[PDB]
Amino acid sequence: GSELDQLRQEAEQLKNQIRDARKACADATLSQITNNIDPVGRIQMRTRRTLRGHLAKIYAMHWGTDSRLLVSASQDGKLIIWDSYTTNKVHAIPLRSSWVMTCAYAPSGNYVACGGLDNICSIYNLKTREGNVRVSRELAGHTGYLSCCRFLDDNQIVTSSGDTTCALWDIETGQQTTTFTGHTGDVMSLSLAPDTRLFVSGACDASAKLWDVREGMCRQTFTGHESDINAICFFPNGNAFATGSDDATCRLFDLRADQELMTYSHDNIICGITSVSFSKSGRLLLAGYDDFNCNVWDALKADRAGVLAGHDNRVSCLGVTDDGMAVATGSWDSFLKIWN
Amino acid sequence: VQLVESGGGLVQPGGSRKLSCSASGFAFSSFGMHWVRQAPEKGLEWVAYISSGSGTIYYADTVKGRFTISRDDPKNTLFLQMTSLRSEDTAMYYCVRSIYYYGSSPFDFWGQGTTLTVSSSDIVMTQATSSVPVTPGESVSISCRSSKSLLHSNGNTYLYWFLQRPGQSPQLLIYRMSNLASGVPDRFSGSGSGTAFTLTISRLEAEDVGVYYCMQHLEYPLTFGAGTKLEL
Amino acid sequence: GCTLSAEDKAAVERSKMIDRNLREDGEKAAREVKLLLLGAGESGKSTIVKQMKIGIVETHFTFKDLHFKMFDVGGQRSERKKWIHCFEGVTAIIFCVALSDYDLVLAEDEEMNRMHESMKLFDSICNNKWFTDTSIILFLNKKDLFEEKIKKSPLTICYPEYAGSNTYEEAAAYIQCQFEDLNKRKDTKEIYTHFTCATDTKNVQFVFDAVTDVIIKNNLKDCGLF
Amino acid sequence: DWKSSGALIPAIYMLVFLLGTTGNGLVLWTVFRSSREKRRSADIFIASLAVADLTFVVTLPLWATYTYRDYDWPFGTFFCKLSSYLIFVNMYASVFCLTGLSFDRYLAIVRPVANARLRLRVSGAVATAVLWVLAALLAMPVMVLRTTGDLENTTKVQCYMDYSMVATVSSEWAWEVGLGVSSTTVGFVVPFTIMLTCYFFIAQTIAGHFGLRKRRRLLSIIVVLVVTFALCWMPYHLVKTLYMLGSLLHWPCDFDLFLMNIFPYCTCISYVNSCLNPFLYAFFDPRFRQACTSM
Amino acid sequence: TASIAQARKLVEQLKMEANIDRIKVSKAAADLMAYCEAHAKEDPLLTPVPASENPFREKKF
Ligand SMILES: CCC(CC)n1c(Cc2cccs2)nc2cc(C(=O)N[C@H](CC(=O)O)CC(C)C)ccc21
Repeated sequence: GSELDQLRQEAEQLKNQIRDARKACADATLSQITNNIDPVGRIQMRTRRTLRGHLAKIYAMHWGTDSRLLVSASQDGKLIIWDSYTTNKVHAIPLRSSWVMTCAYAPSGNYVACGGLDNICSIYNLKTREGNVRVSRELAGHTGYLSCCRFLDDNQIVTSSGDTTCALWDIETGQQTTTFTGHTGDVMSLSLAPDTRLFVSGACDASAKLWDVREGMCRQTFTGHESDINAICFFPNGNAFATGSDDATCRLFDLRADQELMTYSHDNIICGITSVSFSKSGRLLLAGYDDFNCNVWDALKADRAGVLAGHDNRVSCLGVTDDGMAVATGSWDSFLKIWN
Repeated sequence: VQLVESGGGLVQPGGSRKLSCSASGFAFSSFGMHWVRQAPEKGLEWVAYISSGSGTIYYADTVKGRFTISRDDPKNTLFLQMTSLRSEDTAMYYCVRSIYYYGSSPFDFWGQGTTLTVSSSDIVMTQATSSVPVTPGESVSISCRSSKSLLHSNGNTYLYWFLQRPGQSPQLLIYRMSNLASGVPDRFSGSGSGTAFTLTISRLEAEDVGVYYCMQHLEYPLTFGAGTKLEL
Repeated sequence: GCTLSAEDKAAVERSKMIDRNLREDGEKAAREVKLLLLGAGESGKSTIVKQMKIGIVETHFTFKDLHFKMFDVGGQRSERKKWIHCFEGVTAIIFCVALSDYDLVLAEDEEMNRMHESMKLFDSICNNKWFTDTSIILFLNKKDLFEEKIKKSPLTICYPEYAGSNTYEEAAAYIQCQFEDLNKRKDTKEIYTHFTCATDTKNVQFVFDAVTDVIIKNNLKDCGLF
Repeated sequence: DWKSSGALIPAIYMLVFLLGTTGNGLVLWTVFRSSREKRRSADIFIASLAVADLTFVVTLPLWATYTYRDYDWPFGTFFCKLSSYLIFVNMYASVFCLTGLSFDRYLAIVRPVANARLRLRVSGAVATAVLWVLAALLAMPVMVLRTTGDLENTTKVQCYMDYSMVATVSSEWAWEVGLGVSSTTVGFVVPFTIMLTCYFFIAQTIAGHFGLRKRRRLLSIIVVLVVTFALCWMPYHLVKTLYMLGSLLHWPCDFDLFLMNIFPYCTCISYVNSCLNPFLYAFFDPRFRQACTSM
Repeated sequence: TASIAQARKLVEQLKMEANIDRIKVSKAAADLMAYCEAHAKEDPLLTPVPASENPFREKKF
C-alpha cells in the first residue's frame, strides 16, 4: 500500500499500552502513606544579608561548591561573584551581549559560563596568571536562544536552547559530541543528576524527558502539566524530580515508577512558577512565584509551611547551598537576599 | 610576567636616589605592590606598601617620613622616592606584587632587584639552626616560632614561607601556613598550631638548596624572620 | 570595622572600587535611546530603515550628539512570548509596513493579502501587556509603487467598504487612519506616522524628533506634573 | 487694641494646628511605607516639604495660650528661645524646598538632552543637603537675640526678641532693620523670582508640545502654584516692612495701631498655605492618591 | 514518500519505552520517606541551629 494508512494507527495503540501499564502499578497515593507522620511546624526565616549593586533585572544565579561564593547575572551586561559571608564583590565581568538569560558555576571553581538571546555559550577563566578574567571558549552551534547550561567537569558542559535541542559539548575543541532531539517546543531548563550520568529537561510542550549522557538519546517521557514548564530540579536521592509550570502548580515525578506523586497548589495562587529547589534532607520544597513572594512546601504532605516575603517584583531565581546552610533568592528589582 | 628594576648605584651619605620598576605582562592596576630589602648576608626587611588605587600607604618605622612610595598607573611603573640617606641603607631592594580577595595568594612574583651599595608590640619571629647539613633522598624538617598567636578569629593563620636559591630571587612556597603555591612540587608541606610552626620537606634534590624564611602577615608592619641555609 | 585583619581591609577596598566602577558605568547606559525595530515579512525594513545611517542583531549610530541603539529580532524564529518582556524598558518601537502590498497576496496563504496580517501584527504589538505606555513610530515604505499601482488597480481590492476619490492622497490618508485606529490606549501611548519610500534623509530627523517628544513627555510625567 | 475682642486668633491658631498636622501626617507616612520601585524624582522633595511643615505647626499651641491671656508666658525662658527657633527655621526650609522643586523640574523638561549631566551633579540629594544647612545658618539670631524682657512690670511675663544684647544705644536700630530685611530678600524675594522664571519656560513647552485635556490641565496647575505662594506669603512680609519702616517714616498713632492690629491675622494667612501645600504637590497625583487611600 | 522518515522514528522511540521495569508506588513512596527520616538531623533549615553554629549570624553591624 502506497498510502500511509495502517502505520498512522500504530502509534495510537502503543500509547494506550503505556497508559494501561502505568495504571496497573498504582497501589496507593503518597498521601495515604505519609499521613500518620508528624507535620512540620511553622517555618520562620529572616533576611540575614542583602546583596545590592545590580542596576537591572536579575535572571539567574548559581551557588559555588564551597557554599560561600555565588555568581549572579543581570540584564545590564554584568556578571558578579559575591562573598555571602561578608557581602563582598570578588569579580565583575562585562559581557559582549547584554541579553543574558542563564549562568553557571564550575564544580571546581575555575570556570563560569553564560549565554542567552545570542545562540552562543561563553566560558570564562577565573584563575588567570595575569590577574584578570578572560573568555576562553565560545561555543556556537545553536539556532535559538539559550535557556540553561550546567557544567559536567572542567572540560564538558551541557546546554539547552530554544530550538528544541540540547547538546553535549567538548570545551577543548568546541564541537558538539552529542545532540539530544525529540522535544517539540522550546526547552527552558535542565537539571543534572547527582552522579552526572543522566539529566532531565522541561520544554514548552508541557512534557519532561530523561536522557542518557553516555549513549545519548531519550529514555522516558513524563506528562501531566497543562502549560509551559519553566523550572526543574532533582531530588537529592536521585530517584525523583520536581517540575514547576505556568498553571500555578508544581508536581513530583518518580523515575522508577513513571507516575504522578504529588501536586502543590492552592486556590489563592493564580500566577506561574519561575523557580524550584529542594532541601538537603529532601523535606522542604521551595518555589518562586510571580506574586512577588516565594513559598515553602512540606514535600511529604503537600502542606504549606512558610512564606518568604520581602521582594518588590517577580522572583526569578532560587538556590540552596550544598550544606543546606542558607537560601538565596533573586528578583526583578535587582536585589539578592540570604535567608536562614 | 616581568618586573625589572633600575636606578641603583653608590650614593654619598645625605644624598637622594631614584628607584623605579617596570611591570609588563599582567594587569598592573589591580595588584598592590611592596618593597622588600635585603642587606648583605642578612635577612629580609619589609619597607613599604601601596594599595590598588593609591588609597592606603604604609611604611616601616626606620624609614617613616624619610622614604616615599608612588604609583604610575598609565605606563605601569612603581616608584620609590628616597630622601636623605645614611651609611646603613646598603642593601638590595626587591619589588613584590600582591592581590587581596577571598582565596588569593599574595607575594607571587618577586622581581629581581637592584644593588644599592651606599658609600661610607611588633611580632617577633625567630629561627634557629642557620646551617643544616643535608643529603639527597632523605627528609628534613624546618621550624619557625612566633611571639604572638597568628590565628585570627576567622580561622586564618597568616604565615608564609619563601625560598632564596643561591644567586636567585625569593619565590613563594606556602601561604597561610597550609596552602601550597602554584607551580611547586607536591613534596613540600606545612603545618602548625597557633604559635609554633613547622615546614616539612621530603625527598630533596639538587635544586632544593637554599635559605628558607618565615613571614607573618597578621598586621603591619610585616616582620621577617631569620633563615636556615641548607648545605649539601 | 575595628576587628578586621590586615587582609580584610584590602578586600573591602577592592569591593569599594568594584562598586564605584559599577555605579559610574551604570549612569552612562541611561543616556542612550533603545529602539526595538519590528516589522513584517519583506516590508523593506532592512532596505532603508536599517540603512539610513552607519540571533539578535544590534546597530549603533549618533545624530545630533544623541546615542541610539537599534535591536533587530527578525531572525529569531522562536516563541515570541518567552522573550518579549526583555525589551520592557525601550524608549519606542519602530514599525515598517509596505503599502504597495494591498494587491500582493501572502506567499503562503492566498485567502487574504499581507496587509491584513500586517494590521494583525500591529494590533498584537500595540496592545501588549508589556508595552502599555511605550509609543510607536510607524513607517510606510515604497510609496513610489503605490500611486502607479492604484491608478490601475484601485483600493477596492483590499478595502471593499471604502468609498473615495481613488487617488494617491485619499487612499494614503484612509490607510493611515485605518492603521492609527487600532490603538486602544489613546492616553498613555501615541503613534507617529511617516511616509518614507527612498528619500534623502528625512528619516533620522523624524526618529530624532519623535524620540525627543517621547523623552520630554516621560520626564514631565515622572517629575510630577501630570 | 480690643479690636481682637472676639479673639479668633487663639481660635484660628488652634484650628490650623488640626488641618496642618494630619494633612502632612498622611504625606509623611505614605512616602516611607511605599515601595521603592517608583522613585519618581520628587519623593525626596515632597518628603522634605512635609518635614519642613510638620514641625512648622507642631509648636502652634504654645503661642495659642500666649495671646489667650493678656500677654502671659508661663513656659519659662528656655522655651522662648526654642519655640522661636523651630518656627523661623521651618519658615525658611519650606520656601527653599519649593524653589528647589521648581529648579529640578526645569532641568528635566525644557532641555532634557543638554541638561542630563547637570541634573546629576547639582540636584536631588545634593540640593536637599544645602537648603537644610543654609536654613539653620540664617535663623541663628533668633536663638541669640531672644530673652524674656519686660514692660511696666510684665506681671504677665512676655517673650520678645531682645535687641540690646549685641549693640548698645544708637546702634540697636540696625540690628532691628538690617536683620529684618535679610529675612525678606532671601526669605521671599529671591526664591520667588526663581520660581517665576523657571515656570515660564516650562509654560512655553507644554503649549508647544501638546490632546486638549492635558494641555488645559497642566497649564492651569502651573498658574495656581505661582499665585497661591505669592498671595499667602506677601501680606506677612509687606506689613513687617511697613512696621519696620516706621522707625524712619514718622507714621502717626492713627496708623501704627492699625499695623499691630492686623499683624496677627497676617500670620494666620501664611499658615493656611501650609494646609493646602500637600494638596498642590503631593495629593495632586493620581498614582499618589491611590497610595495612601489604599493604605 | 511524503513523510515516512518522521513516522518511522516516532514509533521506534515509543516502542522501547514499554520495555522498562516498573515498581509499585507504595514501594516507591516508602523509599522517599525513609530517606528523609534517615538523616533529617543534617538539615539546618528544617531544624534551626543555635546561633553559635550559624555563619550568617546577624552581628552588631
Ligand atoms: C516666632 C513667633 C511668630 C508668631 C507666631 N512670628 C513669626 C514667624 C511666623 C509664625 C507664623 C507665620 S510666621 N514672625 C514673627 C514676627 C514678630 C514681630 O516682629 N513683631 C513685632 C513686635 C515689635 O517689633 O515690637 C511687630 C508686630 C507686632 C507688628 C512677632 C512674632 C513672629
